[PDB]
Amino acid sequence: QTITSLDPNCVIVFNKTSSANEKSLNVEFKRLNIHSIIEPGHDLQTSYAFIRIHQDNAKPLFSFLQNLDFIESIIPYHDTELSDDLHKLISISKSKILEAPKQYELYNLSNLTNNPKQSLYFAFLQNYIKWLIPFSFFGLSIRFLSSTYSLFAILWTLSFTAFWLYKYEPFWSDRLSKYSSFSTIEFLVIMLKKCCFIPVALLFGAILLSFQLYCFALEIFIFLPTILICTFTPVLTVIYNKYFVEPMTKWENHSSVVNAKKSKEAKNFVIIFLSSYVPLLITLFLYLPMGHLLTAIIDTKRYEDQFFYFIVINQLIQFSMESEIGKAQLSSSDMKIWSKVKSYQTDPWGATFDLDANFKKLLLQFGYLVMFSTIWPLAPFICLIVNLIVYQVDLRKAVLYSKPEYFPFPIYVGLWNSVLVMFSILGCVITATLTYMYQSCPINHSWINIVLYAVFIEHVSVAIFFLFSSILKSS
Amino acid sequence: QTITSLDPNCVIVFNKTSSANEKSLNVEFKRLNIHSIIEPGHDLQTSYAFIRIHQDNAKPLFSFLQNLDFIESIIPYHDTELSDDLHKLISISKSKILEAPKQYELYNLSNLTNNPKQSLYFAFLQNYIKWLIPFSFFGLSIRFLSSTYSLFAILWTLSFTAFWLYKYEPFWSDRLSKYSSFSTIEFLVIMLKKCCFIPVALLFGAILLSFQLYCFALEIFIFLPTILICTFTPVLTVIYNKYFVEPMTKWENHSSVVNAKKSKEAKNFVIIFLSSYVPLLITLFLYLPMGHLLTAIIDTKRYEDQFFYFIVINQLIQFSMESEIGKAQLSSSDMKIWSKVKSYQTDPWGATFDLDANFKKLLLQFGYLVMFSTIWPLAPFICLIVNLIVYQVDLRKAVLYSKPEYFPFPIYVGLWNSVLVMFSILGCVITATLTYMYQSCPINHSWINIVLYAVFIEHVSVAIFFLFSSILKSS
Repeated sequence: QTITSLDPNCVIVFNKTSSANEKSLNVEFKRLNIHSIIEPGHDLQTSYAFIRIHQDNAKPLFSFLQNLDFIESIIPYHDTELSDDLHKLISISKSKILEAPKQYELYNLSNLTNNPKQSLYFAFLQNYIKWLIPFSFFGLSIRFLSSTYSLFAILWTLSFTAFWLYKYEPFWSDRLSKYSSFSTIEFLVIMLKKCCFIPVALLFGAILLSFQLYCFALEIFIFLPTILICTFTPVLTVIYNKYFVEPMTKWENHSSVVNAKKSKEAKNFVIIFLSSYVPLLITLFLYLPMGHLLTAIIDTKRYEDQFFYFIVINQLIQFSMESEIGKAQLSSSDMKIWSKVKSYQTDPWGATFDLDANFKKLLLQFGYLVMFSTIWPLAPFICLIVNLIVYQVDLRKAVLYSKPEYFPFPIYVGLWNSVLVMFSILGCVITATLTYMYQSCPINHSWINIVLYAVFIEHVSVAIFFLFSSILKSS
Repeated sequence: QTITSLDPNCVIVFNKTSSANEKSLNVEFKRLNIHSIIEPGHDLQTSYAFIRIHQDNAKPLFSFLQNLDFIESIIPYHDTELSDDLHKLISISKSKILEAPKQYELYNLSNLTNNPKQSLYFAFLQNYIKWLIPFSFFGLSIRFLSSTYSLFAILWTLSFTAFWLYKYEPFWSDRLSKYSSFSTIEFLVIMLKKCCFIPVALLFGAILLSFQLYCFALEIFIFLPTILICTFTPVLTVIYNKYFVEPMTKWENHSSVVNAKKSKEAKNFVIIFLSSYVPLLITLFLYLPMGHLLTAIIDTKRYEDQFFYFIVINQLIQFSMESEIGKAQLSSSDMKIWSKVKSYQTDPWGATFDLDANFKKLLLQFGYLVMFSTIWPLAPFICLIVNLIVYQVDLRKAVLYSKPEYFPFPIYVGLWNSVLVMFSILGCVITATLTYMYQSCPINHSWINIVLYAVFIEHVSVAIFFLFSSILKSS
């Protein structure tokens, strides 16, 4: 009997440090009902115990493991049959990627893996690409042919938010929670600590807000520092939130682990939002008026290069996100399976795709699109190209390399939804204000008129969104 | 066998116009399992058919009734035992009404009647009185002793709104929907017309906004016109909503009746909201600044009398809201029961209490209190007295005279919440602006400073309300 001949539909990996305890006895005297194999793992402190599973012996095998409390992780392995279907699906998607992804392809993927988190994110990306085709087409038309553009951006942004929040997401949430199969991730008072993070986030947020400005002037005074400042700042936020964010989560010690991580990404979001949007809004509104304010030689690069520095940081997040064999006499097929399990545990790409992380780059991109479309008409087309190429790469990495986290058969968005609504409103007001100021630019109205206009647009844009939300809720 | 000897736990009143058809044959050959009596009703086209009911014969009798589709209404009558229990509860409540109403009395009433609507409204009123005690105490203290009052008003308003919306309302809704007993009320494209109501509501809204102003000057030019205008304006709004609101409701022809009623009360709320608040804010913001604007002799009555006119209208709504015997040889108790049923069918006080109407009067009082507390410190105490007396009167009228709408045993808020939230936010902003304007009054700052301060207060109040909502939802 070989590893492949067993054809494991389930993988159990348990610590080998308890060799004196020899936990392998526990997994074998309960093995009397279904066959299993054992073979030492990647390192000297782990071992791989592949076992075949079915709906009949669904409950008891996991119930014993839960009480054992020494299994390091559970891997719902794809066998040859499922993997062949996944290969066929990816080969179909690879052909003629120019066409927009279709819902039948989405349905086939959701049925194959029955993974709620994969289906939810992939639904959003296909919807975003589909709705980005018309808006980018208008952006192409306005540039070639040449106030109408501003209103289209306003209506499209609110319509996309309204449709996703209340028309498509509820259907997908019900479909994914209807499966609600065994989740190996979940298996195996907040008023005080959460409030204290806002001031320290503001404290550090203004530090790198000024730090980016100070280092920006360094390049003017001096091409190499361009890379340095766009690599040191992401390091600075990574080192800062490692010594701050996870301490706050630890000392808040919430019972549930699923919502503890969602608080971590909320804290990680406020820093990046303050360090990637507020500088953009400040620079855009203070480029021209500062000249008539008699600053302190005035140059175009204080905003062109500043824009370049901030946008390239987001594409750096995009770029970053994108003996044993001989002893066991493993055949070629077996060695492929063993290396697959090792890649699931150690290789970063073999890890489960972080739903919060992947949604983060799509949401941050959505903010940049809406809140800077009015100044760059060709921006939507650039986003559509990036989204199409990021769809195929994320699809491939999620079905062929990403760690599966839901079993074929049952065994007994959240913050980002509110972020998208906040982004849509903020993008709406910043779009109208730019149209009301830059259309006749260096400011033709005093600051009282701009602020009053912004408030009026903010309230009406809030009103229009509820009107859209009510209409979709009725159906 | 007399009427009282039957002791009806259920009353069926059916149309007597079909005397040739004589539906009484149906109600008597479906009477084969439980005893019943028949006796002619108040008028020549109605008849009263009292019947005893129990959990055993619960479904089929009502199924046959709804099949007949000629019963005019269904009355879940209170027998002698239930009426005695209600009398005892009311007698207990009447003793020492000075004390704040207690939750055990509320629980006893809710268990006695099992009426979700009565329980919900009475819970809201008791909570309002309990939360109104401390604010009125602070008002009395600030009046006797002499910014702190403004901040206390803001915090109290937001805290009460959050607590009622997310701490007590869910529990009461769950408790009332757990009963969800037989509701005789329910027994027996939307954007099209509803959006068109706003412009016509604004069209008339400015008409009586100016009409109240124009008639106000008539009194100055001239005591009787006070009563004349304060009675003509409600008549005008009533006739306008009779000739406008119900046509829109009919031509929207929504399937359900409960949401048709809620939309009707929503339409009636917009007119009264505008005509009862918009003049108040306009006068409160324009009584002093108009003098330095060189109007057209200035007096105090242009604001004092206007305030009296607008306040007295609400108290007019409060004031308004607060042969057969011989032929059948009815006994004294039989005649009492028959007259009770007649008062249920015809007497206005015998009709079901309108949840929307009473909630509307309470919400208008809350809005007035929150939006004009800062200028009249003793307003909360008058509000508390009025709420206590109206609580007593409403409790008596609901438990002794109001038409029951829920059977003892099962047989198989909405808009006002958002209204309360909006009223709380508006009261917060108006109180803060009044505190920022009147503390050094005739205006020490330009309109831009006032508008910016108002916008900032509105945003921070929305933030504080959301914070309170999140804390309350956490538990």
